[PDB]
Amino acid sequence: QTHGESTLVNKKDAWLDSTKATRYLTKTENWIIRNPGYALVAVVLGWMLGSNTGQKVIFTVLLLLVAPAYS
Amino acid sequence: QTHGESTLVNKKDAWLDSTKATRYLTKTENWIIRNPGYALVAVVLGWMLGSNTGQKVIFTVLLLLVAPAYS
Amino acid sequence: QTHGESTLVNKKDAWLDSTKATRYLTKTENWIIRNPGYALVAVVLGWMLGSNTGQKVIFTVLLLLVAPAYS
Amino acid sequence: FNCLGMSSRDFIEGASGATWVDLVLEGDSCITIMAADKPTLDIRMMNIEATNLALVRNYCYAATVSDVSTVSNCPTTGESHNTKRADHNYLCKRGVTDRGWGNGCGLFGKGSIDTCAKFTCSNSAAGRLILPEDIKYEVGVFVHGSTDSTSHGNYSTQIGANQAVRFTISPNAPAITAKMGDYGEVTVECEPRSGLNTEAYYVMTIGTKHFLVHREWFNDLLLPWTSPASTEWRNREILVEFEEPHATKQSVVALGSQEGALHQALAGAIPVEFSSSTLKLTSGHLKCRVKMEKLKLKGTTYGMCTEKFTFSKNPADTGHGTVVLELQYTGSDGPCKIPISSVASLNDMTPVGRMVTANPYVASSTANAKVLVEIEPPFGDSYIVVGRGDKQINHHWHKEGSSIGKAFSTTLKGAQRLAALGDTAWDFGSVGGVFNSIGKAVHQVFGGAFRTLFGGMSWISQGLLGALLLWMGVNARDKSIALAFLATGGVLLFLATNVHA
Amino acid sequence: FNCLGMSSRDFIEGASGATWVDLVLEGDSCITIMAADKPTLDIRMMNIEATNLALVRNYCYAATVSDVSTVSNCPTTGESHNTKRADHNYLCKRGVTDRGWGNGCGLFGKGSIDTCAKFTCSNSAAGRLILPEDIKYEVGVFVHGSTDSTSHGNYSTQIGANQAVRFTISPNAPAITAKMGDYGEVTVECEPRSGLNTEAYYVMTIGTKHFLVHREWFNDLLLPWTSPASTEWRNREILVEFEEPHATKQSVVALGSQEGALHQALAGAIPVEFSSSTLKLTSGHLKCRVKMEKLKLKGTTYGMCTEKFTFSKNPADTGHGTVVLELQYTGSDGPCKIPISSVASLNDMTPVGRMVTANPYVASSTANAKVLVEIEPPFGDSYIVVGRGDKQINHHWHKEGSSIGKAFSTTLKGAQRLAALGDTAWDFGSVGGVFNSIGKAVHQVFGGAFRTLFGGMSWISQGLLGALLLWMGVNARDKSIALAFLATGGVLLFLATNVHA
Amino acid sequence: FNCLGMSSRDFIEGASGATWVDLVLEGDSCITIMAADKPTLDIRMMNIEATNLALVRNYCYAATVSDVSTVSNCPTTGESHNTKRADHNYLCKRGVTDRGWGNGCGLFGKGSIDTCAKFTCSNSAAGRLILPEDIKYEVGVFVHGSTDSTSHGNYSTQIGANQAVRFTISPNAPAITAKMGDYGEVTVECEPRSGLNTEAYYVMTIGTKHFLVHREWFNDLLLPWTSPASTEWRNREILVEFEEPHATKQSVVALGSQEGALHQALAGAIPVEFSSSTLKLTSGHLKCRVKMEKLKLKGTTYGMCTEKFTFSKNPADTGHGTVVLELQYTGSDGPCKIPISSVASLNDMTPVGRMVTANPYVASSTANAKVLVEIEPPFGDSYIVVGRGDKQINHHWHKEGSSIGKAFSTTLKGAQRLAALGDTAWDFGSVGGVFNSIGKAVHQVFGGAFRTLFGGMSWISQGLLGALLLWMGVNARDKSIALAFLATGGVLLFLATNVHA
Ligand SMILES: *[C@@H]1O[C@H](CO)[C@@H](O)[C@H](O)[C@H]1NC(C)=O
Ligand SMILES: *[C@@H]1O[C@H](CO)[C@@H](O)[C@H](O)[C@H]1NC(C)=O
Ligand SMILES: *[C@@H]1O[C@H](CO)[C@@H](O)[C@H](O)[C@H]1NC(C)=O
Repeated sequence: QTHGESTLVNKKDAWLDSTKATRYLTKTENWIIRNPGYALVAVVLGWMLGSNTGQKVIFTVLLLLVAPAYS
Repeated sequence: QTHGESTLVNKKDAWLDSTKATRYLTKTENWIIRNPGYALVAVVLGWMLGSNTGQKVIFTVLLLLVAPAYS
Repeated sequence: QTHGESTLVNKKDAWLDSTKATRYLTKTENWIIRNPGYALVAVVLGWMLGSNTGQKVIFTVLLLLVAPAYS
Repeated sequence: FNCLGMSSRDFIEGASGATWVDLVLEGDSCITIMAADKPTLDIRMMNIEATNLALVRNYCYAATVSDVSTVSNCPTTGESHNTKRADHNYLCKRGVTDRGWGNGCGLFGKGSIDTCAKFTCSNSAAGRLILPEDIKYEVGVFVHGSTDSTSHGNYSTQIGANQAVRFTISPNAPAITAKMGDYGEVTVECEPRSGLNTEAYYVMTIGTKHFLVHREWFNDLLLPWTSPASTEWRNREILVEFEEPHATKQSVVALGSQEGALHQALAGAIPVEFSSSTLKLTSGHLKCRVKMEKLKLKGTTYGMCTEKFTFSKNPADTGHGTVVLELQYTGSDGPCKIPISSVASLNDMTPVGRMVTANPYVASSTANAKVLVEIEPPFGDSYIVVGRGDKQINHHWHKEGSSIGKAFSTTLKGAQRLAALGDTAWDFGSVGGVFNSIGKAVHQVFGGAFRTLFGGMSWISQGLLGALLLWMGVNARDKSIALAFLATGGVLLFLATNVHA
Repeated sequence: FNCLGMSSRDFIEGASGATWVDLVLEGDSCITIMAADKPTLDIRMMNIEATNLALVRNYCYAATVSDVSTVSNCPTTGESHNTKRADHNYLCKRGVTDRGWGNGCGLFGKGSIDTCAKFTCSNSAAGRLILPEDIKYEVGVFVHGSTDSTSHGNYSTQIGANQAVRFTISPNAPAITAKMGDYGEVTVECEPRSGLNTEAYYVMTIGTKHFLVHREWFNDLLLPWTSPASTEWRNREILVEFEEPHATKQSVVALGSQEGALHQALAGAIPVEFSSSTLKLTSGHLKCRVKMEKLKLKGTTYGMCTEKFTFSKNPADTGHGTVVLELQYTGSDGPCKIPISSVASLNDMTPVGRMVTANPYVASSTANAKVLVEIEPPFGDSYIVVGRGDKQINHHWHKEGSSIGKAFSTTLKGAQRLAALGDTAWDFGSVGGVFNSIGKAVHQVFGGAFRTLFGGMSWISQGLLGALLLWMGVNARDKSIALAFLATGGVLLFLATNVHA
Repeated sequence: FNCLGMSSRDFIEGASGATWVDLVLEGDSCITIMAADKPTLDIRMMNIEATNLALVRNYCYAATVSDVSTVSNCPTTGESHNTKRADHNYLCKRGVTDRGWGNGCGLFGKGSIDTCAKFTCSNSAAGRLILPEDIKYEVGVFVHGSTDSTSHGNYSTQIGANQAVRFTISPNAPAITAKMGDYGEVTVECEPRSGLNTEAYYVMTIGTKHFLVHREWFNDLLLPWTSPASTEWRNREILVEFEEPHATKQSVVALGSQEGALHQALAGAIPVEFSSSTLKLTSGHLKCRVKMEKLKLKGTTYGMCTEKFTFSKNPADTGHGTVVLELQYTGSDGPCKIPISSVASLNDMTPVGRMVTANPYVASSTANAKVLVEIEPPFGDSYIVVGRGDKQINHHWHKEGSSIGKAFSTTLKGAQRLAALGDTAWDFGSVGGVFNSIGKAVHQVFGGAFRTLFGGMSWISQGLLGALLLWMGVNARDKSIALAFLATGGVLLFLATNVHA
């Protein structure tokens, strides 16, 4: 489990500040690149049970986020 | 990124098999216990958005799973 | 990438004052002379792509400008 | 080799018309073939051996940082360049500080800064690639004859009796004809190259521990890696961090050894044994087509033994439905056939359970000779009658389970084998292939899409996706798509539960 | 101390007729206080010092395993129950291995095996807590007198001239009054214990590095931990792995280390300096109130000078909207006040730009003296005029800014301050009133709910949730619900972007 | 200095009530100030002189590769990593080639190869940054008096006559007063810092020719560029081409000198003069505020001349509507005032056209003296009458044009000045009126969006956009959008046609 952003006011950088924009995305992007075939699965699942187009997009993005970071 | 279950046919156990049922759930459960206040947020968001009871339950569990495992 | 007209107030002539009216046109005119067959394609696409008469002329001139200056 | 004391044991019936049998022969599992008239065969793949492994990448999991120097410039001038950047082995990263008149600069703003750190790697987790032309499967073949319990497993005694012979199956020798003294010769036409997919596995060594990782996983590690026989490292800014931009002197601290992170990352890796550049792992399978054309039962059959038989070891169930017992023959009548059978009751002496051992006999002519006998009694109460007349050793035996339970267990085992082998499972225990060929083709077609859509997804994710598919298919309108979604969800749930998580 | 060359600088103007002004006094954020007639005061909290810390736990990242012994039992004969399980400092795990006649047993099946290993931990990552009474701040106060730029930042010359002092704020010494040469006595009555909450922070010592981690995160680590001054390691099976259940033997292996996993896990941890049990961190905040009733000007008796002022150092921009210039007094007229002001043009010479260094004056009577001056020119072109007549020296300055741009930047900085500080941000630069108290109460009553709902959420998760809330609100039929969802989504998106990731 | 025979010379008439006017002082565009009674003076800034420039980026345009070597690796063996890659100034790039049995490899396929070439830069184009403080504009002020035509252009004579004087205007001294022998003092209040936007301009040096280029353009070039005082080049692959990947060897050739490409790329770059690190460009504008409070007449004490005046040189037009003539005095009565005026007709003898050279006279007492007089006759026929009686010498002049034509000409000139300046053009001749202030404010507001929306488009693209806007506006429905589009399109083509291309 990562520490996360400390609630203490710190105008300087934390222990890891360079990876602040990568720690939560490298795993997801590498998994998506690893098996890109799953991308269409989320799209079709959203289009099937999605009552509204916005709902379809929401379901697609939620599935594409759930699958890499398991649980 | 975890290695995951190997594609080889192994009758024996892998390098880590005792934690096979925990490596994907301990982080989520520890995060949920840490801030249980989010649990009602996902529940109400699913309930007030789903046009069907099953859809609402799906959205609730999807958000409650998205939150701990970022992306 | 060309430098373009400088924002500094200069009553003199810039580094290349003679070619100010040719740097942006010689390539296009050489290309359209070397490839006169594209003109019919451009006008046909412009006529088809628009319904209003003025829109057709705009489409034709825009495509005829696009083709020599790629992207 | 011998199947005695093996957790996984499967029996394949041998049709009289069929002369060849196709079996997967998966590692750490014993396959026993029970032919009608030919002696029973049991083949077990011991291990897979490889040699001459070549490096691919050398990830570093423990870095050392020292000799830190810092050069800074005024805000107006460009980014500073430290003189140590020209020399290699020095990780240099630029940065920005704040400069003022007190610091010595003539202007205020975001002054630049550059620092260096001598980067040295202590130990590296080198990865190696296994060439398909080097793997050497070791396969053992055994025929159940007259074997003592202590000798049932000792290869030297078995090869002395010309019953069990170990042969190494390599791409240069895919077929070996095993010669036996009296049972004939059994020929195997196994395909070693298609068995282990050496194009999708590395051999990652972390200190003393060796593993077997995938192609994609080992190439996606976020560690400073170098090419083989290369001093210069690449992507060194991972194990080394810079604490805070300080104009006077910036502190550079290296992260601790990532050895534990690698071990935690190797959740599903298969540990192997590496010594003197000799890989030796046991997992994997080789599709063998065993030809039992020349395999024959001994023509000469000896007379029944008449002396008293004593149980050296009482009948003990092996858990596969077969009973293993050892008989000590008190007399010395030379070669004779043991009068042992399994009967439903003492009233009817017709044997009801097939004998795994082919015509058990006392080969030795010396007294107190011990012979191991394996039987497969029928379900329910049964009697293991050894000998006949006034010397028969009647021994009651109760076998748990029923025919329906055995059928369900076999179906579950077949489903697990199909899940754990893919399309190759349709080639297990196949003799005709009239219906298995189309089954294998359709399974390949489905599996290609299944691995394309899902691929390497965790068991929990597979279970969640299967549950979602079931929920959205039970409410589906069209029957065809509903059935397809139900089947896909069932497959996902079975795969999730197959991991026993 | 001096706000010169500081990343963040805050300018506040004291309300007329107000004796005191409240300020949050952020760490490493020098704040300048300007009054109607009091000398300019800049207060900066240099660092926080704590002593006599106590341990709470001892997590282990490196473990050593030896003395591996195992005992095995026959199948269906109970568990092994190794004798070393009661023996402390021995980790034991029970597994199941298949046993047969080859292994020496009498029966067949999964025979239980219990393996015990000596768990010795080489290195421990001790965690400590900060006592609320031992934490003492260190606040430096300065008065903008006349000093050379070289000596402006040097503390020894300032403490010699009594223009700057360092005083410590402790729970039993909340109000400390510091006397100066002639400017008076500045009273600093602040609450130290209510500034930084030490009831939610731990000091974690991983080898040589030290960090300031949360209490909730430090107690949820999955590592072998013990209470202080004890060797009883609990939950220690994480660092020890049992390779494979083998007959009468089971080799066990421990993970090499866990420093890398810990360092990667300390994403947002705040590094601190720890030496001789004396904590020293430069971050944090301290809600402070400063009473300037006793503060008074110096040198107001002196008249204007009658010599030429020459710019020894060219004026420079601090980036916060204030220019810093250095003046050299050519004449020798003893102490005198410099007639320097910022005007919109030379024809009108009306003072429009406020001057940070209130009432500059040449201190020494030497022929050549250097005085540093800080001004706040108005937006657009402006002239820095020093005196009148033929002896005046003029300088032109054109700061890049606009009133609308200044307002937007101030709003953005205030929003960032509110996000970073929270409830205490409403007390920044506040002299009192009903508006500030009501705003602080509302902010507390909303931020409590916000933190309960979103306590450990990451910026990416916060951004996604904010986007989802906005998309739900734009589709919401109810006006009040839509407005509430829009506000919540905007707050979440702003907080996510505040991390700048 | 003087403005005889110079194009773009704009006369300005100060208000009688006012005594100070604001000018712009364009580059090589003199402006003559005509006061009601005060002597007319013209100020023209000569050049902008800077110094103490600092390097920012040293681009390279002349590569030279040598010592090319290659290392090839067999397929499925790893990357090559040529040993010379460790040394710097050795560009390396990895490629993939075809390997075979003839190439010496075991298993053939797609191999790996890398090539190392010693990259050395022969000629480097160095860019420099101008510090805003260092620029010191040079402004020359000339007062029209008794000046011979030959001595009018000589700077030494005017210094001797104490009429013209050169002073340098710098941010360290924006306001400087001029010394005249008898005309009093002239005080100007120019703003040098806001004159040239030195923050957005560099000084690029290509060989022996130096150019003043934009900030954004110079930072977006694609060439091997190094930080100042840094030997290590960066982005070197642009000037190096690897032609043929062959296992035996790979040919590396450096591209030709990019010196011509840069010159072709410098379309609107402004050439400058560089010597001893002293930038000298004559372009740019300097807003000023010239005060003539102390400016007084000379020669009013002299009496009128008695002898006859002969035209030494025929009157010649200037092109701006003024006439320059030279009068030769035959007698010798000491310093005397020349009676000269322009009359509409000879029966009136009433001066109708104001004289640019106010109060002409003959300073020298020599028998023959030459005096240059500049007049501004009205439109149509005009007579230049000198003296009266029998000694009167006449001359006819015909100023072709009309008041309406001159009105259109000055409107077009003002439009060009607005286009070439922006908001500073509203400070040309203003006396601080409210109309000019609001005009400049609204012009700044519009121009910010105009430059932000249309940053660096070429002249032809601006014309095309203006034509499209006109076509859309003439067919628009709503009146507001139609008029807005019409105005924007008109501005666009005015800008496109302003460059005269
Ligand atoms: C097999 O039997 C021979 C002869 O009794 C003995 O030397 C050998 O050690 C046995 N094999 C094993 C593995 O003990
Ligand atoms: C401060 O001043 C003292 C005496 O003037 C000098 O010895 C010391 O070096 C100075 N320190 C700094 C940091 O300038
Ligand atoms: C200008 O006057 C100087 C006298 O100082 C003389 O030497 C020179 O020839 C004159 N003419 C020019 C063009 O300089």
